[PDB]
Amino acid sequence: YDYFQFTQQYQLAVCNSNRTLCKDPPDKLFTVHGLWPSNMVGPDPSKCPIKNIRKREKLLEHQLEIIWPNVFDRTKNNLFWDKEWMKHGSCGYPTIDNENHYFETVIKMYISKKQNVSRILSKAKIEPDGKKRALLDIENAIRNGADNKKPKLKCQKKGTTTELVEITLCSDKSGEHFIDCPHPFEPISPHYCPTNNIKY
Ligand SMILES: *[C@@H]1O[C@H](CO)[C@@H](O[C@@H]2O[C@H](CO)[C@@H](O[C@@H]3O[C@H](CO)[C@@H](O)[C@H](O[C@H]4O[C@H](CO)[C@@H](O)[C@H](O)[C@@H]4O)[C@@H]3O[C@@H]3OC[C@@H](O)[C@H](O)[C@H]3O)[C@H](O)[C@H]2NC(C)=O)[C@H](O)[C@H]1NC(C)=O
Repeated sequence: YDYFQFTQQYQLAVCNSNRTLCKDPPDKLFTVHGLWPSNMVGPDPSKCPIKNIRKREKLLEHQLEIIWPNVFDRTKNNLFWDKEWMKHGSCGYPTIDNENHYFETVIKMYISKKQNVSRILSKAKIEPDGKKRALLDIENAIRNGADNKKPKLKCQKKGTTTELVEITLCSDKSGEHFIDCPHPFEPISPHYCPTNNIKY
């Protein structure tokens, strides 16, 4: 892999995204959607051969229930985390050593390193108040909490309302320094965030 994408999702909007109902009530919070070893050119790696097989402890799972829930059905959390490890975590060796280290690394980014996107936005005076916002104000807020580096944003359109859904912070191969995210969505895409009137 070349770099990492750490993607967080705003639960309220995810649960308004498609024909799959969230059986559990969402919070107005950004929690983790993925940590993806990624490639600068072409497709990202997927399902890389593993180097070890490990069991998760309850305490790790309890933190992931809070920081990385399956927002559609929390009863499917274990199989959901197993797939994130198998599809993505497995491709980050040796920076990511094993399954437990993969999830501990995500918790370290979100909590210790203050990468909780709800917190970064709140520090810039942007709360989940359901207001229409300019794209640059959301981008400026994230860059101010991420070493000036440009995030990748995902939005969705619902009727006449476009809402913010995901924010990705990208980092270098070691995951120790942020980098600008390559590959932003093109304007024709229904995942593209327009310059104005984004609801959050
Ligand atoms: C990801 O980041 C988000 C955004 O920062 C975290 O969510 C935010 O979490 C804080 C708590 O840490 C929460 O604030 C509390 O909200 C409740 C309900 O409205 C209040 O009752 C709380 O006030 C009481 O407690 C504080 C002590 O923390 C005390 O100072 C108050 O007087 C009172 O006893 C508290 O409100 C905060 O009070 C302090 C003030 O400085 C803050 O401005 C005010 O918010 C936020 O509501 C919550 N924000 C959101 C958008 O939900 C989230 O926890 C974090 N995720 C993880 C896993 O860490």
